[PDB]
Amino acid sequence: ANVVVRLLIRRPECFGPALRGEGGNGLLAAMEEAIKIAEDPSRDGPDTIHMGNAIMTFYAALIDLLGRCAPEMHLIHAGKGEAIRIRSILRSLIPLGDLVGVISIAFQMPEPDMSAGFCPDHKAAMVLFLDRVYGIEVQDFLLHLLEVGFLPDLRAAASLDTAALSX
Amino acid sequence: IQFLRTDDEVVLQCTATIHKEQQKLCLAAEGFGNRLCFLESTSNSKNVPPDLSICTFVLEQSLSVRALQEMLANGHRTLLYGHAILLRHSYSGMYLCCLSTSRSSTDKLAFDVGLQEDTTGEACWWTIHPASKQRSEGEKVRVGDDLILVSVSSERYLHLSYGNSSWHVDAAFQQTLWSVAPISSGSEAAQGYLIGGDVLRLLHGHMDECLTVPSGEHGEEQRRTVHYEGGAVSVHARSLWRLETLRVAWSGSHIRWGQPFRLRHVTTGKYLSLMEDKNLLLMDKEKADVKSTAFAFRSSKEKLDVGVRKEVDGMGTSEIKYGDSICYIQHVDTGLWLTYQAVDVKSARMGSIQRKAIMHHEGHMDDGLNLSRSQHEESRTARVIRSTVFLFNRFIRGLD
Repeated sequence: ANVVVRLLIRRPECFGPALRGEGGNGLLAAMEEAIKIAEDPSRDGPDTIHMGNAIMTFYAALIDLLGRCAPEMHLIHAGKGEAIRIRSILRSLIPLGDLVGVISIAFQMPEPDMSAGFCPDHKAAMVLFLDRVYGIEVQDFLLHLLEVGFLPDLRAAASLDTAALSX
Repeated sequence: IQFLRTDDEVVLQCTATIHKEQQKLCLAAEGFGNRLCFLESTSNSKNVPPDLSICTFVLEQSLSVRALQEMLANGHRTLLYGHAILLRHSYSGMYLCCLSTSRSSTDKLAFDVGLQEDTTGEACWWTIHPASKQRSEGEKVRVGDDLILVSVSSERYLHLSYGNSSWHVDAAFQQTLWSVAPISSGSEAAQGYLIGGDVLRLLHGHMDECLTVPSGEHGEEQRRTVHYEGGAVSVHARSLWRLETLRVAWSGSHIRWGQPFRLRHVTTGKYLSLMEDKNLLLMDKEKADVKSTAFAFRSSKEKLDVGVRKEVDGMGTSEIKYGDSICYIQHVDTGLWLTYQAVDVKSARMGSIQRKAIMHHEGHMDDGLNLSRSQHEESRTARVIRSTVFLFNRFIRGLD
């Protein structure tokens, strides 16, 4: 994990240009534009590679890599220094409010539809990054996250009678 | 071939190629009033001289990564590659560290560089690396070697960031080459001898006066005027001068006779300039030309040697003392000498005793310029005085 973070920060081009660089802002607008591209067929192949879905999957994979690359559950991070350093590096690289906004998108719950878009598994990477890099230890932060990014998706999951196309 | 020992003064320069033109920008620090550093233009020193006083740092300790983490979890050494150094600002006395906040919005992941008082933590230490394949780790660093400074805390490079107005060095992941210019080698600096970059003043043998300007009770137009004065002016802030050498390397060496150097006033920040239609006055750095602002110290009144000493790359030789060293000011253009006048007519002679200093050919054979250096306390006090009066005049104008 340490050498992977070192190589990634030595070569900043590995991160997405919408996230890293003097251009794009971050993963919020990255994900929104990716959803726009997935919805608009003029930015794809006229079974084709959905460019928006591919961008979303790439960013989710990068976030999941960084999350699983976070030091630990604070077993050694409680008394270690380089673990705290890596955690601070990850925190400075990925902002928190951005992660909350990406979590709070409240995808639709659909006669089936196509799952080559904003997959519900994209949220799991952000959840893992939150749990490992930042964690849940503040009451109001937990409550705010539960309101903005959990209740919509919980309602959409609870509102099923028979048409269960996505487990 | 000269090695970088410890407890010696160095300057950190670099080259930036912007607008298809090269420029030599240095690392400078105001110290008092602000924390973050900035850039200084070492090049283009023909009309705008660089403020050498604030771009000087000293290496305190040179420990390895193991010893650093080891002391942190708890002598005239030699700079080695891969080690970690501690750069204390010579003027402010604080230590160079990597800040946590961000100022340049163009780099949403880079950190700023500045100064801090305490030496705790990994922020104030910087690990050193080479910038060439010919020199590996564990080798000795020599003068002119291109090095890379990496933060121990943030593990970021001391990058030279570019901006329209935010020409600010930051802590980014792209490296930048930095050149090391020595100033004082930390060797035996001869006590009582004149050293370059000093803040001192002049006195007369049997007049007990010093070269100074009017006080703040008059306007800037009169403060620009120059004269001699005695009494309580012997110990004042407006009575000190600084010998700014044109050289960027080894400027804090033993000053020898004949070499040129600007005379800066620590209270006003201006230089003693001369236009032939008038006498010498004070003018700012934005137009300080090497011709008009360059002066030298002679041992006599004749013109036996002018263009004899060209360049010496070293500490030099202890020649000019403070007490028993009768200097004579000589301009690089006109070659005139100091003369005290009687500008005050007999009608007010018993009032403000003031003898103006005119530069002329003949002069009077009783000057006897004796040097007297001011202590670090008075020098820092005068510099901070200039700083706060500048900032306060800025604030007063902005509020009015």
